[PDB]
Amino acid sequence: QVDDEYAATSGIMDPRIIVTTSRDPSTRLSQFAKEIKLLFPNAVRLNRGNYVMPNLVDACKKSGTTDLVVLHEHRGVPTSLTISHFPHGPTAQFSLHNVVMRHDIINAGNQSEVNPHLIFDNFTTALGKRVVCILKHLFNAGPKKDSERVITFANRGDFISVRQHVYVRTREGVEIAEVGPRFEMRLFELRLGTLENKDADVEWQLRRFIRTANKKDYL
Amino acid sequence: PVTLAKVIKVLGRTGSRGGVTQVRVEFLEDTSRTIVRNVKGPVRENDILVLMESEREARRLR
Amino acid sequence: PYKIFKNTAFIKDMFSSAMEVARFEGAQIKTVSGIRGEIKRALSKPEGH
Amino acid sequence: THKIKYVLLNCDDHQGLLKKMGRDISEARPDITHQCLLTLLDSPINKAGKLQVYIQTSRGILIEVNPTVRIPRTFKRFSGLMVQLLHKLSIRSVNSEEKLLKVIKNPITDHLPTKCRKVTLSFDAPVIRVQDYIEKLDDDESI
Amino acid sequence: VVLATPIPEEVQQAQTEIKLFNKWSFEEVEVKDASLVDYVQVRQPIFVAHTAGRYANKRFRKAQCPIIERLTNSLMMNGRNNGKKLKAVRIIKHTLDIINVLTDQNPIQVVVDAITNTGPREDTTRVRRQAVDVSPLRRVNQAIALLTIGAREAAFRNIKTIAETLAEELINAAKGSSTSYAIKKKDELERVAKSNR
Amino acid sequence: ADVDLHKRAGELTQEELERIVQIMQNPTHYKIPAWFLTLANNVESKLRDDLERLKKIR
Amino acid sequence: IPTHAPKYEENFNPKMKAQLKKERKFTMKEIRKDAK
Amino acid sequence: HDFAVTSSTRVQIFSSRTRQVIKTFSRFKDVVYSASFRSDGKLLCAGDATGLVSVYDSYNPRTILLSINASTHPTHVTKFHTQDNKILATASDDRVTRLWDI
Amino acid sequence: REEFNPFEAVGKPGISKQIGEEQRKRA
Amino acid sequence: FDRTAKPVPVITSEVTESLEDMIRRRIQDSNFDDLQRR
Amino acid sequence: GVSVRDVAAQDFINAYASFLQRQGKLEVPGYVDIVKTSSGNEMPPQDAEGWFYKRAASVARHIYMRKQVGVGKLNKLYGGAKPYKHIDASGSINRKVLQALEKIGIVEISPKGGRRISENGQRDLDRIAAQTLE
Amino acid sequence: AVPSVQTFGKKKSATAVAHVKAGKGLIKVNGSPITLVEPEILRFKVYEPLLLVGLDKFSNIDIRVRVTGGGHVSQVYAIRQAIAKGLVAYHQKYVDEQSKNELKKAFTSYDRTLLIADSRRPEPKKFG
RNA sequence: GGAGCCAGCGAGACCUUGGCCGAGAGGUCUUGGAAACUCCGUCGUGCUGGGGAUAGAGCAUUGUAAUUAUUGCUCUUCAACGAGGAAUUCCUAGUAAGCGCAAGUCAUCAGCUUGCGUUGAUUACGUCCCUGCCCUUUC
Ligand SMILES: [Mg+2]
Ligand SMILES: [Mg+2]
Ligand SMILES: [Mg+2]
Ligand SMILES: [Mg+2]
Ligand SMILES: [Mg+2]
Repeated sequence: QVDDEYAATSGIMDPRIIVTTSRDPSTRLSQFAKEIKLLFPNAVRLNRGNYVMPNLVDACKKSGTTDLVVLHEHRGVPTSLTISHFPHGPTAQFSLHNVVMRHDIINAGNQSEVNPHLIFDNFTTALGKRVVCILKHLFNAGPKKDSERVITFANRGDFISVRQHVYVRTREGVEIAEVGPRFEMRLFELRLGTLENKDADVEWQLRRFIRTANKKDYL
Repeated sequence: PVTLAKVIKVLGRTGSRGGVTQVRVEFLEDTSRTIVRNVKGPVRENDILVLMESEREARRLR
Repeated sequence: PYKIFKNTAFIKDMFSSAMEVARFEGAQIKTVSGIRGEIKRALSKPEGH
Repeated sequence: THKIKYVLLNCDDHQGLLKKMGRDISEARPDITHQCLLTLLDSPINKAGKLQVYIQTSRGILIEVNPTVRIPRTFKRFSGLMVQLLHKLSIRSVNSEEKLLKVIKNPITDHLPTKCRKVTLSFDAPVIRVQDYIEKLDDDESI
Repeated sequence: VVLATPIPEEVQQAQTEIKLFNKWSFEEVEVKDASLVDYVQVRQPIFVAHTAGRYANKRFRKAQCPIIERLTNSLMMNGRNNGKKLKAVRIIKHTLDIINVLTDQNPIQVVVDAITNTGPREDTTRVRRQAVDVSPLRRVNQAIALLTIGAREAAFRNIKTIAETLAEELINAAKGSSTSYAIKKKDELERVAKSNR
Repeated sequence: ADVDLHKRAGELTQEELERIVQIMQNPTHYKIPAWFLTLANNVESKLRDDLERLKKIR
Repeated sequence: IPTHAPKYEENFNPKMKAQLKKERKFTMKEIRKDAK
Repeated sequence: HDFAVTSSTRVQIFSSRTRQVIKTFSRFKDVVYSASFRSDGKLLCAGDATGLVSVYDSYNPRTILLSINASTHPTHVTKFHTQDNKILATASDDRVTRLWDI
Repeated sequence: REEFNPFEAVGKPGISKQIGEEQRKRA
Repeated sequence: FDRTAKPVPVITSEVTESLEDMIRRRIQDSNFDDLQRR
Repeated sequence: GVSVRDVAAQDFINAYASFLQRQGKLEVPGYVDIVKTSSGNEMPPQDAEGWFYKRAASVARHIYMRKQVGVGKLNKLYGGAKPYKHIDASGSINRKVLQALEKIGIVEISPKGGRRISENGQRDLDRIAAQTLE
Repeated sequence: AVPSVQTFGKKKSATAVAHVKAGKGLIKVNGSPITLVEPEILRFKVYEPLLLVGLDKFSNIDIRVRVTGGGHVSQVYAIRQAIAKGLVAYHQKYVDEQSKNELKKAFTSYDRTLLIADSRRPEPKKFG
């Protein structure tokens, strides 16, 4: 069933999400941080100016936050994403590839912030179920049946493709219009504890140099 | 000379334009006399304000 | 190797120019001891490192 | 300017291309602008250093013409100068001491003098003697 | 009573009365316009501009800020000087010395005179433009901004240093002469508002 | 030269200026320390040849 | 007032070691995409 | 009661007790022609061959408090009025002795 | 269907990396 | 020569079409893996 | 009763530097006037006549406050920023200063390396600490 | 043994340890007098306790303060906090309770930050 | 140019405290395994004592066997750059911004990533008027 950390609050209370960045973020990571906020309906953007990690987690817990999102970059290119579940974990770290922001589209327009429909594809292994559990509870429970906004997490060889679309039910099918952003996200670390606790036990780690790392699939 | 007025009440739900606050002020010269005015900058109760004109009555500026 | 920082290291004499490194980015490498590694990125200075 | 090489778009030289751009070629004559600056720049008032020249391109680009400049008389060379100013935003002297032509920030008024009189050329307007107009006008201000 | 630290007589005179930089008394300083009172604060004496106060907490604590400190904070702009308050304090000290020399009146009094004079009483808002009044806090903020900007731009590439140009700007504003850049901008704003009144 | 540095260049008296000339022309005599006093085209062609071969791969 | 001629190229373009660097970058850049 | 000497392009202030220079005023570009103090002594005025007359705060070389160009000709004499502080008198080779105010 | 895929509203230049790969695929 | 790691996946037009098919294809059947109030 | 630490940092250095120049027994190498004291520096010291004595004066304390001094610490102590490298002060001058001071007897070779403030020198320092006060 | 007390004053990373013992009014910071504390503009700040309670009380004690960490301003605040806490602790330990009460009273009347550590805690104004 | 000075993060032969040389870079002989900033001084609105590109001559390091490159130091040479159009991105307290220090701990990063500390502000902190996103009408 739903994990113990999520079992108490699964389908009872809506989540409270905090999205932040590393110290002295470049400009783009600021915009990219926003697009993550707009992706999660109950997310709020906070500036990490001189904030210290034990101070950040403790301050967020006091305010009642459910999850924290911290983002990293390299020359303004989003490189990593980490999600920490309060009060005692787990903490999942993610690596971003082929990131394409919505500011990077001309005349795109504004997002619809209705509670979105969710699709989780090709998640089979037990670890696959765990990561799905982590990602599912970022969003509100009970999206409206006629909600036009859909978010999909598609697992293709441990590279989860994230897409955002809006659909219109036609007389002879559906037509989906992508809103973005596009980015591929892969798990490489999962710890039983908050992100601050570097000594927290590791539930799972990605072995990158194992000879079968070339062809090993975990999700 | 420009007349003086100390704010006594900051009005709310007045529909004023962004950056404008409609307030009620009482003249220092005559405490009983009160006038409603518009403030472009910050303002509270008990602070004192310059009225170049003491006759105009505030209107909602949308 | 000519510099070592824990897991990460810089290596020399494998390649004459950075052109050669980029062709072999991400390739499998291992030491005589048998520790396995990966070609991460070509260093701008000096050539081939 | 437009790549063919970027050439100062001319009313006669490039008629088809301006048709492709959709802009009417009748208002594509930089020669009139060139002639004005020639007589303007070579006027005694400029040489006496009591005249500065502003150019507002129809697209919305404002250009500074330093009074010190000496443009080429031939229009072909002048077109060579104009394409570059639009691209580099500036022009530097042969001896590299002062920037002769510089594009700048709109509106004009901030560059205009603090106390100044403004007039336009209207054929319909009443005819006035420029000498009388300047004579009756003040001294601290500017025209 | 015998202690390791001896107290100079100047420190005793300071104990008698608090004076800015141990040189200027706030006792005789008054704001001419009764309205700018309670927004132009000179009642609390301070030896030095640095106070480490929290004035951005509530909207209005900046009103309670000493005006000398306000000018000092407004000085250190343009990025290269951001966070450099103590150099600004030195600049203000030299500026008060210059103002005292050029005019025997109290340079604090000159500063309050200038900030009162250059405060735009009427302005415009885009609808074209429509004329509206100005609140005293906006007046004082705009006055400090205009004075500091004028002093900065005047000496940016001039043989004059920041201190002396600031002193000249303050003196001209206090006199009300049009030579002051802030006076020109205030007059132009009021004229534009009158045109659209 | 034993010439005060705060001085302007105009004021100089004759003897000190002559001394300065002697200092410059005779540094070693007054103990001035000594310490105070195609292939690229071939590489371009080779890079072009490698580029052409690289095109040949494709 | 002084008069000074403008400096310009008759046909503007929107040492050899420097070109070697740019052609390296273009040649450099292509290599990863094949390697990838 | 420190005394000022006008020499070459500089003005030097000597300590009475130490009998040695304590302040050196070298901003003056051409020959300096005066170092007169005001009655208070907090100011000192000076003249230059260029005709520009400069006013400095005594014991503070750095700040130019008042800089006035009296004339194109040299200004040899600059004297503060003894009775009145604000007025400063300047004499020049133009043969007009302008009376300036701070 | 084709019109409303801006990544392939229009994107900034350089977003999509289709041209290289199809050319690599041809090779 | 050998590689240690997975190559980063590439979003070709065919990949988008295959992905976009599944996104459309699901919606006919209304099969959305969603959290629901418990 | 008077000590070096009892005196303001700048005041005595000017006083003691005057004493060394007035004494005339401090050996000064010829190359003082041609050196910049650090690679990061751009020009030689402006006070050519007295800077070494002042250099001697500053060194003469930092042995007083800290018993052990070596040339390496003085180089880092007087070093400064130049990306920044933080080059240390030139080693040659400090070594000569240490040798120059101990010739007068202000300092001497300490045990386990470094220089010790000599019992004569510390007394000498405590003096020029005094006349600054009086 | 000689009566003595120890106290700590902290501001940001600056920490000052003050030892207060029976003595003849000798106050030192980092082996230097309180009169030479730098910056001089903020010297009056470090003078705040000694001037507030009167100099006579210190005349019968020696105070030695060692400061490490933080910047100049933070170090000044650490020194003043440590000196005040040491004086109060010495009066409590070896002097009558009325003296410590009066010290604390006039003290907190002037500035509470001198005894109670002031932490400029980051505050998330943005909700959540 | 002098003089004065304050941090917190961080531990897998090679590192080192200390002595002696050299102007520096850098050598040689031995022992154990911070800046920004403050005070006083020089210059002075001059592409100037700002700028340090390119170029020449030297003094050294690292390999390797070449007169091959490599990384530093000294002197001389002294360029573009004079505050940035059309447009455009972000931002509310230890926040913007400046400043340096440390580790590269299986993803990413090699003058880039992360962390650490130091200096430290102006304006706004009310409004749905415009824009946009929502909720209610068991109207
Ligand atoms: Mg940084
Ligand atoms: Mg970063
Ligand atoms: Mg310095
Ligand atoms: Mg920053
Ligand atoms: Mg708000």
